[PDB]
Amino acid sequence: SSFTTTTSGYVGATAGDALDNPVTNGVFISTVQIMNLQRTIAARMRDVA
Amino acid sequence: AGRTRVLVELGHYVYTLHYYDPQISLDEAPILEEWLSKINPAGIPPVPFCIPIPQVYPCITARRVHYAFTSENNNDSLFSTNAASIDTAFGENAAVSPLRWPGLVDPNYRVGTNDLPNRITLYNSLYRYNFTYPTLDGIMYVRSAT
Amino acid sequence: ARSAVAQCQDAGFLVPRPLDALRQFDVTSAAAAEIMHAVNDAFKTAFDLDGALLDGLALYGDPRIADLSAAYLQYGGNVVREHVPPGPSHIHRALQQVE
Amino acid sequence: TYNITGDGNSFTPTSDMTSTAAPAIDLKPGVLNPTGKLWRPVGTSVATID
Amino acid sequence: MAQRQFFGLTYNFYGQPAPLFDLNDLQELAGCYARPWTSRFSHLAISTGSLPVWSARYPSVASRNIVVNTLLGAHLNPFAGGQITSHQGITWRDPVLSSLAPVPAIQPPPVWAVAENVLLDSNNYPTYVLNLSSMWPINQDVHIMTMWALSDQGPIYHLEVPVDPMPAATTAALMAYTGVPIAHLAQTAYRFAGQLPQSPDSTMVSTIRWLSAIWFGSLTGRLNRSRTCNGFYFEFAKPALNPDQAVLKWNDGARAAPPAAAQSSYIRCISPHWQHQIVEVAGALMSQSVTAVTGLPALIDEATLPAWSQGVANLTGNGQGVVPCLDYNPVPMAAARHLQWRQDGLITAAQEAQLNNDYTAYALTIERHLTAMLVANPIAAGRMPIQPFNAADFGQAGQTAAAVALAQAMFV
Amino acid sequence: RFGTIVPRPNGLEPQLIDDGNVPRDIAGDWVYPSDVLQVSVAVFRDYVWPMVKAGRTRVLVELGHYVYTLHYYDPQISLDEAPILEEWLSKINPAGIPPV
Amino acid sequence: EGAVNRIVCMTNWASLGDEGRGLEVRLPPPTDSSVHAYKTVLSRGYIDNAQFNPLALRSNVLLMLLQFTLSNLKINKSSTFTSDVTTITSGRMIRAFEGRPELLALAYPGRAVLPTQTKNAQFLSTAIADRIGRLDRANLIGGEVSAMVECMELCDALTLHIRETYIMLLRSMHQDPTQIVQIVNECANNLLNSTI
Amino acid sequence: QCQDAGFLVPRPLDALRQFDVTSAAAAEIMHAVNDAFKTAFDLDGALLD
Amino acid sequence: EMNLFNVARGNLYLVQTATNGNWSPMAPVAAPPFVRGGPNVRVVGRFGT
Repeated sequence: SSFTTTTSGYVGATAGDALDNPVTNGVFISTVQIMNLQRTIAARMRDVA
Repeated sequence: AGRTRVLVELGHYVYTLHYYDPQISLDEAPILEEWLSKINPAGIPPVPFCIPIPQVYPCITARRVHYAFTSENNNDSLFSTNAASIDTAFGENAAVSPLRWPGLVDPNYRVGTNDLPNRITLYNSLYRYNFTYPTLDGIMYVRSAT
Repeated sequence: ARSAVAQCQDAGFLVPRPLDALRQFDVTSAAAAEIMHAVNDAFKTAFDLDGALLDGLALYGDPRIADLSAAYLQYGGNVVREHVPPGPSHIHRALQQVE
Repeated sequence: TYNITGDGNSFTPTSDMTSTAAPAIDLKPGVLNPTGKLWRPVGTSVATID
Repeated sequence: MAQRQFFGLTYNFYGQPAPLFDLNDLQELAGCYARPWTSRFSHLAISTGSLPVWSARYPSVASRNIVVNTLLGAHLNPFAGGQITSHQGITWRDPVLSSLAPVPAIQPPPVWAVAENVLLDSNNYPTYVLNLSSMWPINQDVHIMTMWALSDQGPIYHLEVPVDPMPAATTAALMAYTGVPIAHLAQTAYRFAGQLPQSPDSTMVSTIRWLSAIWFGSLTGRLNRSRTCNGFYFEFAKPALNPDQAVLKWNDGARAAPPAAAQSSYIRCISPHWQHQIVEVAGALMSQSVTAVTGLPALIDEATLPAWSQGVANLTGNGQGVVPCLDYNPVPMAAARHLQWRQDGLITAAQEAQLNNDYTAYALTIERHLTAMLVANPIAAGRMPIQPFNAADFGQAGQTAAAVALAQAMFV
Repeated sequence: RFGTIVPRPNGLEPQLIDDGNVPRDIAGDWVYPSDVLQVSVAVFRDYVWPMVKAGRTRVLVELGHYVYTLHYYDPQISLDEAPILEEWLSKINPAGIPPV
Repeated sequence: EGAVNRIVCMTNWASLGDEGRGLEVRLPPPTDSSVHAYKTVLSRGYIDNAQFNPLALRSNVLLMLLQFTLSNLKINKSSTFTSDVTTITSGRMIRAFEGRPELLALAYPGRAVLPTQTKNAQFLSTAIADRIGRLDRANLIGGEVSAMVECMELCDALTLHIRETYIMLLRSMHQDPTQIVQIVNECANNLLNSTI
Repeated sequence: QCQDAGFLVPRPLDALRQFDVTSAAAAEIMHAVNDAFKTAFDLDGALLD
Repeated sequence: EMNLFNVARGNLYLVQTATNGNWSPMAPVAAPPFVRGGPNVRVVGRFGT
């Protein structure tokens, strides 16, 4: 949940589509963040093996 | 005594109010008769709006014959009914308008919010000031030695 | 006069506030003045001090007295402040102890 | 936590209660998406929608 | 004084076929008014943040600011045109631009010059340059225009602290005004500067500039009751709701450290909230007056600027004075100020800092929601009586803390 | 709180608006913060004294401090506190309080 | 507090000034015929006291409004202020009008205590009480009186607005010593001399 | 507001039925407005007249 | 804010109302056929005839 951080603006697949749709104050996750999150989970798993 | 509902295109106009005893049988007809006959190619008399008083107690019914009804609500000028009373029942009405004192009423309002042209606020921050009028000849000292 | 008054209003002058539970409204500038004038006066009479050109004028504008001190200002950007402390206060100590 | 070496403990295997954990999860690419990346009107105010 | 190439920049349109207003709005303007001079506008602005800034036409003070500019922008293209144009609503009441006239009868031939997004050089138009005297009051107005219009943000305000030779005469006078809010001082200043075709007499000029600093310095944190410009700071009256009105205050604490010689900044506000902040706006109007007198370092370099307002004449560059603009979001600054204050130990954060940050959070919210809701209408109808701007623009970023730090170091 | 009272109009239960807004019958354990006693004079006079006198109504006259006056009698003759009671009540001013 | 109550347009009705401008717009309760206010200008031809000329109406109203404005061009001046430490007031800073205590009540509803559980009471008891009288006074100059007071008062926004404007106009014209000095020195062409 | 002028003004009371204002009438209105000012600022000398 | 100046809005319809209850003349909930597109709501502005 801590990782799932607020994103506020437009929602769409392409600029195209996204132009039409704005979605205020939802949530994103970062490449970096998921990197490090996964890293943890994987590690956890390999500790339990 | 029949029924020809007569529409009097007036736009805007002035009104003279009457207050009467709700517990009795009234007819508007002499009043309006007067109005009617009074009308001149060159002038109009104020509009007769006779009304029964709001009453604060379970009382009986009486016959109430009125004639004049208006396209628009004009009731805005009425500041309060009964006030110093426990219940308004017969002839029920409304009380004071809180919109009149937004800031005093409601803690939300920092007493200088754009109220125009909706409502005239009656209680807010008044600014009062202390300014002397000094002479132009006084502000400065003279040098007579010229 | 300092110590007394500071028990009348919420002032950050250095004194404990023993009499905190005894009923009192948070006094103003104006009110403080009025009390203080009493203080003044009492002192006057007690010590045969009839000259009102003694202590009098201490309540001529914000009598929220905490640290009474004087300074000089020099044009080359600087100020010389003389903070003159009182040391011994026997009366004051006796008052406190009485409280 | 409780002393394991105590009395009262049931050994009731039932069909109802068939062992399970979470062995693996679905990670199909298709499934990763939902959906829209978040964007902004250039960076200036309510005008640049384009 | 007559800065020959007095070239001024008219506003762009938000992906609009037309300049920013509809016909009805412009009608309102021209017609319900008369003079091309800021009297009317200032009348509104002056009323010490009492009256709500909202109206059907005019959402904020700043709103009106913007339609004032666009009005200008459109109607100048007429008479400032190459061979003189003027019709559709406006056919100028005399060549000397006296008054906003609804089309003189037997006068069609000067067209309505359909321009796009275009700077103009006042002095290149023979009528304009003939009337150099009467040109002067309007140039002031012009600047105001340009210096909002340049960008898509809150106003580009200029600062100046000339250190050391400080007139004793300035001191003396300025002290008499102690008690009044920045607003009214500004008003008098503008009025004077207009009323007299502008003087080389640095008096006025210096004064405004010092004032601007003291305000800014105050607003930042740098300047306060205990750290003064000799006595000078601006006091933020009423510590509850966000209306904390900056009055000029003279108290002797310390005389803050004289900077090295000549310190210059320019600020902009990235956040639409600027709109309801008469303080911010009033500095920007101050810095305009300054401009009329002085040939300010060639305007905030195109690095922070939309494409339409790049490569402008002799305005944006790359290797001049003040290459980057100092940028803020108003609510984070208040926090900044409290920071400094606390760092100095002026005050406990305990209750003071908490409380006001609470109120300004509220004020943000209110503002944000109103500005958005109002923008909805123009962002659906052909009419625009308001600053154009996306929800992402409100963002707590835009170099806010850097600005603050620069302002501070400036004071060293 | 005093002022937060509801009469007894046409059979209605004589009530009070109990702190956090509760219409409740006048009997119970009523508290008067000093300043609130000093407010509702005439109304409070009229209402509580009877309920005191001829029922159970446990008035908590929240004082904190007070200046005190003493009186000495004999446990030999039949006496009632009414006179002094009424005087007390008669002599409370919105801005004031007697020696108790 | 009675049965029927209204509001009515009475110009300066609560003016406690020794200054009389004498162009005031006074209107009667809608209960009574205000006919005369609206026939003043052009009803020359239509002598009959009961009746007014409808066509003449926009004109006549327009003047009335004009005069409403004009008999309101007024410097709201500070009187004095009292530190109301009492039961009725939360240590509140009331305008002590040198005479007629009446006015205070009307100016400050909030002051009033609650004997009944009535319609009016109800209203008053649902509103924010603290905002009565003077929140802040504005002077910093030590040993001088205030430049202004900031007081929550029974005050008419529209009228306020009028008066506000007027003040802003006055302020615009107002000049400081230095500039005055200039003006004179210049006019004097140094032949004549004044003490700066 | 009673007469068509060359002048942008706001016009609010257009629903308020008024006669076909002449020149004469406008002149009447002007004088009274003019006398109003004169009164108000306590001025003997000629204004507008 | 016109009714503060004793000025009122609209047109009058004059109808026989012989009733038991408080229909305020001042506040009419104006849904009768007060209008041109009204059922049997006929206009007469002709002169003399």
